[PDB]
Amino acid sequence: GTTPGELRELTDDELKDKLRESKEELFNLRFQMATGQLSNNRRLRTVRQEIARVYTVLRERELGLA
Amino acid sequence: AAVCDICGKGPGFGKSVSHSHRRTSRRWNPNIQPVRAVTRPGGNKQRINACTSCIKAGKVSRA
Amino acid sequence: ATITDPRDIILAPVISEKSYGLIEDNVYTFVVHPDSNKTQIKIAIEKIFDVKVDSVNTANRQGKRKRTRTGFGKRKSTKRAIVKLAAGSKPIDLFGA
RNA sequence: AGCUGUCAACCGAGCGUUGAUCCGAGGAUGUCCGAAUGGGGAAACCCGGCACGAGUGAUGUCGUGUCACCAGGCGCUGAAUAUAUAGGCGUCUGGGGGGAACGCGGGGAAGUGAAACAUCUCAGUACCCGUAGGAAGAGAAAACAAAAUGUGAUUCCGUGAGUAGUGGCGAGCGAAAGCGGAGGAUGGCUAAACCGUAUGCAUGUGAUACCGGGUAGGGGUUGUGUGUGCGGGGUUGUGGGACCUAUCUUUCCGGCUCUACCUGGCUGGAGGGCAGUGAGAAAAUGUUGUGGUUAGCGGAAAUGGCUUGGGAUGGCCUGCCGUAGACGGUGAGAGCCCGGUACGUGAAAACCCGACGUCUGUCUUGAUGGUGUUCCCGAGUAGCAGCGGGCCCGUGGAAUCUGCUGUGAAUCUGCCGGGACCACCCGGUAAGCCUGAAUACUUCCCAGUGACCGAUAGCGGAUUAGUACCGUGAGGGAAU
RNA sequence: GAGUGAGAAUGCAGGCAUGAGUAGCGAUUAGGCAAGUGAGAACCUUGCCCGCCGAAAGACCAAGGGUUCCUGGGCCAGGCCAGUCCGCCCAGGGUGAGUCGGGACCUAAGGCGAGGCCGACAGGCGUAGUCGAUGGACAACGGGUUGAUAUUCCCGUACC
RNA sequence: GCGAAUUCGGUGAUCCUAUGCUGCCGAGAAAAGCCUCUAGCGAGGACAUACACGGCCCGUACCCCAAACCAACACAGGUG
Ligand SMILES: [Mg+2]
Ligand SMILES: [Mg+2]
Ligand SMILES: [Mg+2]
Ligand SMILES: [Mg+2]
Ligand SMILES: [Mg+2]
Ligand SMILES: [Mg+2]
Ligand SMILES: [Mg+2]
Ligand SMILES: [Mg+2]
Ligand SMILES: [Mg+2]
Ligand SMILES: [Mg+2]
Ligand SMILES: [Mg+2]
Ligand SMILES: [Mg+2]
Ligand SMILES: [Mg+2]
Ligand SMILES: [Mg+2]
Ligand SMILES: [Mg+2]
Ligand SMILES: [Mg+2]
Ligand SMILES: [Mg+2]
Ligand SMILES: [Mg+2]
Ligand SMILES: [Mg+2]
Ligand SMILES: [Mg+2]
Ligand SMILES: [Mg+2]
Ligand SMILES: [Mg+2]
Ligand SMILES: [Mg+2]
Ligand SMILES: [Mg+2]
Ligand SMILES: [Mg+2]
Ligand SMILES: [Mg+2]
Ligand SMILES: [Mg+2]
Ligand SMILES: [Mg+2]
Ligand SMILES: [Mg+2]
Ligand SMILES: [Mg+2]
Ligand SMILES: [Mg+2]
Ligand SMILES: [Mg+2]
Ligand SMILES: [Mg+2]
Ligand SMILES: [Mg+2]
Ligand SMILES: [Mg+2]
Ligand SMILES: [Mg+2]
Ligand SMILES: [Mg+2]
Ligand SMILES: [Mg+2]
Ligand SMILES: [Mg+2]
Ligand SMILES: [Mg+2]
Ligand SMILES: [Mg+2]
Ligand SMILES: [Mg+2]
Ligand SMILES: [Mg+2]
Ligand SMILES: [Mg+2]
Ligand SMILES: [Mg+2]
Ligand SMILES: [Mg+2]
Ligand SMILES: [Mg+2]
Ligand SMILES: [Mg+2]
Ligand SMILES: [Mg+2]
Ligand SMILES: [Mg+2]
Ligand SMILES: [Mg+2]
Ligand SMILES: [Mg+2]
Ligand SMILES: [Zn+2]
Repeated sequence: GTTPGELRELTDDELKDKLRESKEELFNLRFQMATGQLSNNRRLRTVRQEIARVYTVLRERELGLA
Repeated sequence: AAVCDICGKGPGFGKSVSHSHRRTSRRWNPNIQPVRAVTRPGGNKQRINACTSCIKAGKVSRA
Repeated sequence: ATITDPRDIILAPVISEKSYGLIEDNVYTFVVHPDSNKTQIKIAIEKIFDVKVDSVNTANRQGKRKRTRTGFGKRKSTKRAIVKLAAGSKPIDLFGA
């Protein structure tokens, strides 16, 4: 739901805030699926990829590639 | 006791040969001698295994 | 970057008849990361759910072996955490009841 | 323009012309074990130190770094003990393990053959140990040769030749010279004599010394032995080189060498050449090449008729393309239906090959004679002896090469080779080093081929295959 | 141009005969009846009897095994017969510790072993160390509860 | 869900006192732990009571003289 272009616009601290937010959303989704009340299975994959994106961007800024 | 610590002289391998010409493997060991060698004039000695050739050539020294 | 979160430890709730019977007693069962220990789980649970944890009990469970035409395969092993909440603490609304 | 790997569907949800899936290149992440290396351990699981950060009321807890051992630089310290050294701290840089074959150097069987067997064979094979490299080893004559006005580093291939020979002269084993080819580098750099300089260890307070005359001054220990390092000089067999000592020729500017004057040095900086990452010194860094590799894209011509058939790609009959009639696929033999094919075309990035620069070296006075009981020309070396190894060569009249153990020379009238040895001639110049190409091999990757196999065949393995299963283990090992 | 001809090698692989509807169906205790379930019952379930073990054929562990445990389902393979049953097949569930048994404590035999000594190479031993229980040290007992765990959960009372 | 009585004796351990005691010759682990001693740390420190808290990792199902372990078998064997 968020693209690498938009992520590169946020400050370092805003990215870390978004990473916590996504981890909380993933946690809620896992519980909803264990309870069997989650209709859209695909939200798990998308949230997980969103976490991976934020990590990638953060690492690029440390390595000086951005 | 078959390897010199200065020049690396190792044993040679060959054959002992009987009168009946039976060839059996044997070694030719270097003649290496324990020497209490020194490093500087009037210094502490250190035991090393030097071949007689190195002793004769003066590559080890004593005090 | 590494941004550790308490929710990384607590993978899923356990849904079963025994688990519900424990929820009646204010005791909740979670699947947790195999490497986690009781103290880590206590800290994580109280941070996530903003609740006082009384005790945490744990148990390792070996995965079942199942036959196939292809041969024997093994399900994953898991670690369970039986978490008792302090008396006087708000119940957890996420197990689905 | 369709996708969410597959056995493998079924359900449940979603993405994509705002370019998904997919393909290539470069990054990010990369739990635990494993050389495994913080410590420990029954490999993949147990327990920590220190630093920073997070979290607690605090303890507990959680991140992220870092902490093995050995070898070699650099710094501190210097036990018994004085000089010191061993060692101990600290810090930087490495090594460790794996890999199918091919290389090099070491160690080294037996079955077997001899119709027995020990010499001999098998065989320097199998196996083992130490190390490589993309190839390796070898290599620039102390070589061959035989009086030819010879050849001219090494390696590899063909011959010479199953010959000369060797051999319980049994079974067997078996050259080299010479000649024809592959490759091109008949390639390079060093040690000494003798100058200069630095400095270690002895001396010396006077001669000496301060480039050398003829001097004129001056300065005063700057000296004098010997060792080592770094620059000049020297790289050779018709011997060569150092040292002397005539001759003829030579860019410019310095600066120095106690003072000028001659005059030697040595050393900078300008003109100019001559080489370069290679063996011949080392590490960089730009620009540029429709040069190459790692994705691809285009690409001619039949919906043709009639007949058979479930289906035409069959039969019969027309036409077309062809730089394309390779090979597949498609409902049965397809150049014209599809993937392609001939032929063209294409690279942001990374990598590889060049060219060109920078940049780095190096050189810049050479030619020419004479001269000599002068110096130098790789020492525990050559030689010799004992016992072995290996050479066609099994100790033989046994050279050449080589290990161990003794003994132990000459620097050119020298020394070593021309199959014992001696003489005479000839060849060469040992005991320092480096070196491309021709040659060997294929774990792996790409493109192809077969009078090769076609499911008891072909790999053990077309099917979960080194799996099931067997064995404590090494190891053995299917079937579909 | 040949992997070119099989009847035999106590030949090899696969399929299948003969013996034969034969021998066996694995102890030394033994089963019977009624009712039930079911398409089907000598073997499954329940009741009432009979019999057997009782220093065991009862109860609890270590080693070893690995889900065989519990609930529901299954019944063409397996069970030496049959099977509605099963230690077999399928799905889901189930193992809760400051005190129990181990580690984070300690050492024994022995193992490995920094340096080290020895040994052509490969390696052989071993010091300081560090591992290694079958031993040493160290704090919890009774009751209740689930279909399946309990000195672990809960109750009561303790201890480090 | 409710729930009585629960006294006295006898017998008697291979279990406990006991790592005891007595006897004997073959003469019978180690280390930690605990206690104590100083050395050396020290300006703060010891003890008691109350309250609030931390107490990690592995095993825990089931079989275990057996058709669930070793025996190719639902095997008259073996198993501390
Ligand atoms: Mg030899
Ligand atoms: Mg022999
Ligand atoms: Mg991460
Ligand atoms: Mg508890
Ligand atoms: Mg536990
Ligand atoms: Mg099953
Ligand atoms: Mg380790
Ligand atoms: Mg270790
Ligand atoms: Mg001293
Ligand atoms: Mg290696
Ligand atoms: Mg014979
Ligand atoms: Mg014979
Ligand atoms: Mg080489
Ligand atoms: Mg002959
Ligand atoms: Mg020199
Ligand atoms: Mg000559
Ligand atoms: Mg046709
Ligand atoms: Mg074709
Ligand atoms: Mg010479
Ligand atoms: Mg010989
Ligand atoms: Mg000679
Ligand atoms: Mg060489
Ligand atoms: Mg067939
Ligand atoms: Mg096959
Ligand atoms: Mg065996
Ligand atoms: Mg096995
Ligand atoms: Mg045949
Ligand atoms: Mg036949
Ligand atoms: Mg037959
Ligand atoms: Mg029959
Ligand atoms: Mg009969
Ligand atoms: Mg009968
Ligand atoms: Mg019978
Ligand atoms: Mg029976
Ligand atoms: Mg009946
Ligand atoms: Mg019966
Ligand atoms: Mg009885
Ligand atoms: Mg059961
Ligand atoms: Mg069952
Ligand atoms: Mg049932
Ligand atoms: Mg049946
Ligand atoms: Mg049956
Ligand atoms: Mg020991
Ligand atoms: Mg040892
Ligand atoms: Mg060692
Ligand atoms: Mg231990
Ligand atoms: Mg024990
Ligand atoms: Mg039970
Ligand atoms: Mg009462
Ligand atoms: Mg139990
Ligand atoms: Mg069995
Ligand atoms: Mg039995
Ligand atoms: Zn020597």
